[PDB]
Amino acid sequence: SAVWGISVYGVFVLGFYIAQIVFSEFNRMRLSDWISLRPDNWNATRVAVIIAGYREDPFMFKKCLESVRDSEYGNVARLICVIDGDEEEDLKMAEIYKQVYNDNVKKPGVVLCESENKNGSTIDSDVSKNICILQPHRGKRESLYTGFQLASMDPSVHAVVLIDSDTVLEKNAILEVVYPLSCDPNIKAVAGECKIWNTDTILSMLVSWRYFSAFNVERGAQSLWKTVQCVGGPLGAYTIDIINEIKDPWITQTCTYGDDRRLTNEVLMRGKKIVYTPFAVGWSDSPTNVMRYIVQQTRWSKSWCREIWYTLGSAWKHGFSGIYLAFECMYQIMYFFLVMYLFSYIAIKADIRAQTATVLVSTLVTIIKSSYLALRAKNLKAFYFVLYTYVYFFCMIPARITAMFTMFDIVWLWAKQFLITYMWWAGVLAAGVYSIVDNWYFDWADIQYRFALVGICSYLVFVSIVLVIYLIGKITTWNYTPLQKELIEERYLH
Amino acid sequence: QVQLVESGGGLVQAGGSLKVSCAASGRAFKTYRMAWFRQAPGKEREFVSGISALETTYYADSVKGRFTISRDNTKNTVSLQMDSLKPEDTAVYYCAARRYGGTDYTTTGSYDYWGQGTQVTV
Amino acid sequence: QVQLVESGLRLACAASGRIFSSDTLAWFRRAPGKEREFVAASRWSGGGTDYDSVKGRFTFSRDNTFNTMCLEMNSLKPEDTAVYYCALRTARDSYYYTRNPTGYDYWGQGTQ
Ligand SMILES: CC(C)CCC[C@@H](C)[C@H]1CC[C@H]2[C@@H]3CC=C4C[C@@H](OC(=O)CCC(=O)O)CC[C@]4(C)[C@H]3CC[C@]12C
Ligand SMILES: CC(=O)N[C@@H]1[C@@H](O[C@@H]2O[C@H](C(=O)O)[C@@H](O)[C@H](O)[C@H]2O)[C@H](O)[C@@H](CO)O[C@H]1O
Ligand SMILES: [Mn+2]
Ligand SMILES: [Mn+2]
Repeated sequence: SAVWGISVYGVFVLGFYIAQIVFSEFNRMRLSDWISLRPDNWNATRVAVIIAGYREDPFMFKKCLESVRDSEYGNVARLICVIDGDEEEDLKMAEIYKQVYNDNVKKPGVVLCESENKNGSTIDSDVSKNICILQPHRGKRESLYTGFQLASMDPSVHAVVLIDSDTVLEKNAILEVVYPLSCDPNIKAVAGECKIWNTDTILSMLVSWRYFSAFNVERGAQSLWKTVQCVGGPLGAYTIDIINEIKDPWITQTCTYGDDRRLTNEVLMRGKKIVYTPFAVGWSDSPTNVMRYIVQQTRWSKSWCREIWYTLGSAWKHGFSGIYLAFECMYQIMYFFLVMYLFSYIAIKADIRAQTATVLVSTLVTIIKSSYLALRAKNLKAFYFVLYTYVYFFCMIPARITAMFTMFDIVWLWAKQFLITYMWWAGVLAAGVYSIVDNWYFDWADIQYRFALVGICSYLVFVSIVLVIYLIGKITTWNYTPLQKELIEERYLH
Repeated sequence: QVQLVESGGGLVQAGGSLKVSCAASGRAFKTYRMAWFRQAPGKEREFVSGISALETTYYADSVKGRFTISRDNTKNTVSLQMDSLKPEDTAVYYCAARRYGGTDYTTTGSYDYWGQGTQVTV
Repeated sequence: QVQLVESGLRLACAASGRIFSSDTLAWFRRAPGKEREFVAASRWSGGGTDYDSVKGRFTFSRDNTFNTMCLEMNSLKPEDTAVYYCALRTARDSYYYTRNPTGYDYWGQGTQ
């Protein structure tokens, strides 16, 4: 039973990752073939860059605005920038815009989507000028909808580029997002790559490589079938036709945390296709605190638990080649359930052989994944992704359980946020202590016991030397991405 | 500490089938290495069989394919079956137990818990 | 905040300050005492435009690495004599590329 379980875990997890790697390679080959047909200085899709933020660092907001202004795409309509402000503390952030683009900030008294005439002409009168909208604070969906209306005002706009407030775009990060929209008539949305730049703290570095894996191996595989489930928040283009069609149903959803997931699922439900372009890069920061990361992950997992049913229900709309979407959703559910069941069974049946074999198998699977990541990114630091196998067991599984319990129920705030996490940590510690107490003997004459002790000690040495390598990298500042070094230098200069 | 009580030892003059087993009373029998030791008039004490903590079987080179061992954690007993007994095996069978040890499981000084034993009369 | 200084036949202008890739730089000519005339324009990434009279004879080139640019008078004639100005137009107010000297807000000193 245990041997079969740990054998399945290693062919059911590494096998699908190999399949995703192959599909991602095929998708990248297809995109390279498309790009090789792109003529020089190509620009045929008028875009309207949309930036929506609530309370961002003035430095990071200025960097994002300057990065948008640095884009080399030769066909941009405007820079509709919606801010959930209209307050004294938030006005300062809008001032950043006034020192980067212009003093064309507008202060409408009402939010467009909560108005009787939800049309762009109520706020803006001139469509040929960059505009900053200081609408009342209601959320990100409301500001994105106001941006959608202001973009749809222009009859010459064919696409809309959505960017987070603190996303430092690359130079060709607009040309490579909106190009695939013209490659196929069926493609109505494109998701660009988002790379973490603040890779200094351990959690931030592990999350950076999780982002890289999820965008290059998990989103590319879906992009091969043109069924990307979630367009990246920091960067993504939408055709103006599909956004005009789905801006009404996406809003008034009956609600606050999905944001881009519901938009992408709407594009899927309409029957259209979404691709992913790894050649378009947008840098964004990652959470550093473990508690804040757990809160963010439980919000994301609540949104995922809400949207997986709508994603599954739209798999028939795509007919054939839509089996991959339903299979991916089913695999996502069964992976978490199988991990929980296998680890609970292993903890309950305190066998040192099974526990050590499970640890070694998981470490080897993560090592193979990180090896492919290092090959793909041409970066050795990708092997730090091995340590990410800790985060999934301490910051993700409790997040999944908390999201499931909150969805099932549909100092109290602390208990609602951190009580399954603390209970999970106490349970893991208790399982370890019970395994140590029960299996408290030393028999250096059994091959099986020799294997168990040698394996656990070698794994401990492996993670210790990986952590030592990370520590010497941090003190050497080798871990910092070049963008992080540039941003730190410029912030110190200020 | 563990206390061992040995049972078995009927006359099997030419072949047969009987069970000799040592019931153990202690705290944690799942983590004890059990072993079987003979004592013959011409010798002092010898290893004949032993089952490790994780159900690993060990037999002596002289008698390997004519033996078996079993451990019952639900009863804290271990039994050594008899297969094609020979006249040279007229020794008194003892039961040995240990928790912490090294790479020597065939010596009498490795184990620190012993029972009383029983004859064979074959 | 950019200061443009042009020297100089092959005129060349260096613009001190940060130039975003979306800025559009143009060369204008001022006839002796009537009004400025358009000569050429191009963004900091490509897509150059030229006047009707100036077509194929003057080539627009930008360094893109040292914030300098040059214009080549491969077929200069006494007919097209004027004072040459180099101007920047930021896409700070509008992305609409225009042929109007009033739209450009940063100007260099006239040459020749
Ligand atoms: C408290 C002390 C006295 C005993 C308990 C030690 C544990 C806190 C440590 C030692 C071994 C570690 C485990 C080594 C291997 C893994 C596999 C690792 O990856 C997985 O298999 C989960 C799914 C995946 O990431 O692929 C999850 C973390 C985990 C359980 C580690 C969790 C933390 C553990 C249990
Ligand atoms: C990178 C990405 O696409 N993450 C998905 C989540 O989108 C987040 O949405 C917020 C937002 O308020 O718009 C952004 O600030 C984050 O950067 C985005 O990560 C999405 O909510 C989640 C739902 O399943 O799925 C993620 O993949
Ligand atoms: Mn931020
Ligand atoms: Mn962000």
